[PDB]
Amino acid sequence: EVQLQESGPSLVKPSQTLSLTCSVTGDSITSGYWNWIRKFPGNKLEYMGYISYSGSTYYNLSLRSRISITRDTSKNQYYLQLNSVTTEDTATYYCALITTTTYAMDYWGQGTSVTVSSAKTTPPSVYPLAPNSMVTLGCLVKGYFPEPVTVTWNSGSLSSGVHTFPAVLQSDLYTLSSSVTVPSSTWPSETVTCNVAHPASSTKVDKKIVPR
Amino acid sequence: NIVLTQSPVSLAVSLGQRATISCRASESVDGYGNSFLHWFQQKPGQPPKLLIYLASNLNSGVPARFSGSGSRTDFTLTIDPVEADDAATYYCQQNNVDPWTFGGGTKLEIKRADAAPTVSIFPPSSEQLTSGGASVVCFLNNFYPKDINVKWKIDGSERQNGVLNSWTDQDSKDSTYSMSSTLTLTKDEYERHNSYTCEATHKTSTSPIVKSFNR
Amino acid sequence: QVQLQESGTELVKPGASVKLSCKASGYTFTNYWMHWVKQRQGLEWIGEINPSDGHTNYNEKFKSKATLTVDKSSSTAYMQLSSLTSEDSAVYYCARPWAFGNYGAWFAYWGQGTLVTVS
Amino acid sequence: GASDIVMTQSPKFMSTSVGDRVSITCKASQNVRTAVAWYQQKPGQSPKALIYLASSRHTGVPDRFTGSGSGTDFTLTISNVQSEDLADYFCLQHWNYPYTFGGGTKLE
Repeated sequence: EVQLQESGPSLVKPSQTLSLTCSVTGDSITSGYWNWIRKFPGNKLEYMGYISYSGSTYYNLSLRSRISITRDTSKNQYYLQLNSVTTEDTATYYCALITTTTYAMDYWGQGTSVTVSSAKTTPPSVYPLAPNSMVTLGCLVKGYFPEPVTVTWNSGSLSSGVHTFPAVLQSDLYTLSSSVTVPSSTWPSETVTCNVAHPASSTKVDKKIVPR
Repeated sequence: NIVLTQSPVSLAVSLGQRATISCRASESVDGYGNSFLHWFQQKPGQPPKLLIYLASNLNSGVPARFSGSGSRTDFTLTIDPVEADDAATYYCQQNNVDPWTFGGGTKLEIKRADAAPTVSIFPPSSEQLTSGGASVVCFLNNFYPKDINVKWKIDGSERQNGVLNSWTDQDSKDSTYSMSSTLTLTKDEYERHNSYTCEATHKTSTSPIVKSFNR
Repeated sequence: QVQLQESGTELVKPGASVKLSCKASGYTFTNYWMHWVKQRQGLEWIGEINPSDGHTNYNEKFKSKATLTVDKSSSTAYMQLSSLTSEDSAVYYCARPWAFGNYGAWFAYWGQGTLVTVS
Repeated sequence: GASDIVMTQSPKFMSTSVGDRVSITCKASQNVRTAVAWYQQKPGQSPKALIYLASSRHTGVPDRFTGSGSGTDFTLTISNVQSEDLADYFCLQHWNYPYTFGGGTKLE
């Protein structure tokens, strides 16, 4: 049961070097082919390259002179370096494995968002949204940078009936909202809280939704 | 360089019925007895997941509802029957020839029954107000089809600037869509008006669906 | 290290046949195809074999001259050269592709070569 | 066969002084995209890969060796030529069967 996990900065200045790490657990990187892939904000996927079990590398033609992939077999980690990044390198970066069972990228990390910008990290303000068989409540997460932000309700206990909307960028600040619908029997009888995290600013907020 | 072209770029298929999507390669992806052409499903907020490898092999644990065929430069992914959970974008990928590439993706929509948006409007919170800002929020939730328009009115008059909108992808459970619209004003502007209104126009309704509150 | 160890120098009478070998180590033998190459002054690709299933693909120029086989248990590839003439005097190499697929087909690891002299 | 790809390699041989930069070209008779590798071969030794996929350097090869090109025109450039570089050089295409080599260049 191999597991891959990307880590590294979420925000990088233009012209600087982007560096990411993939930490592998379960399987040794001395087997298979260890890949980096990215997905642009417009959703297109681009294959970047690999380092093989033997240490050989394959760099995709369009990145061939800007990229380096290295590894550390003792730590079971491998690494991406992308040089002289521009705003066009903003993307979600994935590490994935190819085994010779399928010759296909068969196991994938959850991906890490990297933003290339000179804009500054800014924490969000979180506002409760409060007002029939069902009642809909919400949270407004406003004015943060960069992506991403995570929102849960009741620490994830409240799952169904949740909509968290894609963030909208305005003046280099993002704004996102999330709605949750619950039986009117349960609110405000039982508390409803949104939990908002923004790793880039080390922000974690809990906002209890209170009747007006 | 080799290019993978997927078609259609999007399609809507009824629950229980067949999706057929195509991938054409500009150069042959066959080599050494294999077609190095693989198919992936990518749901929002998730990484791609391998469905079919080497053109026609079911990846371990994947439903046999998914099947792949083809060779050389012409490939097909078939999904039959389509289920709600299949709302996703589908990608082909080749690794026979440098440069390795992905197709541009095919978005599969589930064609379900029409459903009117549930609209809810929310005044600015005292938290934001005490800080000098005023955002009025409107949720237009669980509708189908995805086409929808929102209009804001303040004291009966349409307001256009200060509005930001966001749309979800299709829900994996009920096959609906949702939209969020925020009208942001200054506290001072917000306090000199009484009626705040958000209106949805949608195929399911001959009149706009309106929610309001007076300050 | 990947290593391909080929058999020793051969002296072959005209019209006779010879079978060369290439013992592979330092990688999983059956996960890679094997190529063979002839050098008299330039190089010519003879053909390739998949050790996993024995499938072969030949350069048409050598279809009537070379026969490739493998012994999976011993991680050894073989090339039989038939009915030799002086034109077959050459150094023959075995070589392993870098990786899979066509992009990976380039010959990354070579044997030391085997001299064959017809006389 | 008439459809076999021909790799036309030039020059046939050359001489230079230590420290100099030299270039070897290969012209493919058909579009082979980037599926071209370059090899070095010393007398009595097997070929050793220098460059693969037209422009990537094989493990351990010094950056004095550079490859460029795509389609039909490919170049191997050797900068700061050293005594160790006196040898034969060959290109290989692996775009389509049969795989074929350039005729070679002797650097002496």
